[PDB]
Amino acid sequence: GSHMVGQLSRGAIAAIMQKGDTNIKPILQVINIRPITTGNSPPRYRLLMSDGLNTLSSFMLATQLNPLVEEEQLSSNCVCQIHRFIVNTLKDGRRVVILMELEVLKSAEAVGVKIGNPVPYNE
Ligand SMILES: Cc1cccc(NC(=O)c2sc(=S)n3c2[nH]c(=O)c2sccc23)c1C
Ligand SMILES: Cc1cccc(NC(=O)c2sc(=S)n3c2[nH]c(=O)c2sccc23)c1C
Repeated sequence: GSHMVGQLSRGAIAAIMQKGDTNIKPILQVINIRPITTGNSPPRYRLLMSDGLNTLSSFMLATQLNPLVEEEQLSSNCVCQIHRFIVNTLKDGRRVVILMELEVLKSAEAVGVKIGNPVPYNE
């Protein structure tokens, strides 16, 4: 209940990005989900996620998790626990976090709002 930001793994985004910590199972909130253009391939979803302290816009859902989005279990405001993820670095140096396994801990309807006031993580 109270102190809502205590529901989220504050500091997890920086740990994933600064340290590359991959054994953690962080609890994050979905801020927004959007499709990205893929031409002739199954849809891909990019997620803006929050750990309570920071937001990060470069999470990518593994396509095997697409049905969570299409059947609306995974939507803006929901709180989820990431169980398996990998970090990948692009040619230009940017990094993306691919979500492989996750569990929705609380529905968008049960949470209802963006938790706290996280700020964009830079790099
Ligand atoms: C839309 C879009 C736009 C630009 C690039 C890419 N793709 C990737 O950067 C890479 S690199 C790499 S190893 N994989 C992917 N993508 C994959 O899906 C799978 S599955 C098993 C491996 C990989 C995409 C998907
Ligand atoms: C849009 C977009 C843009 C840029 C990059 C990428 N993809 C990746 O960097 C990588 S690297 C890697 S190992 N995988 C992915 N993506 C995957 O989906 C899956 S599933 C099993 C492995 C992987 C994408 C998807």
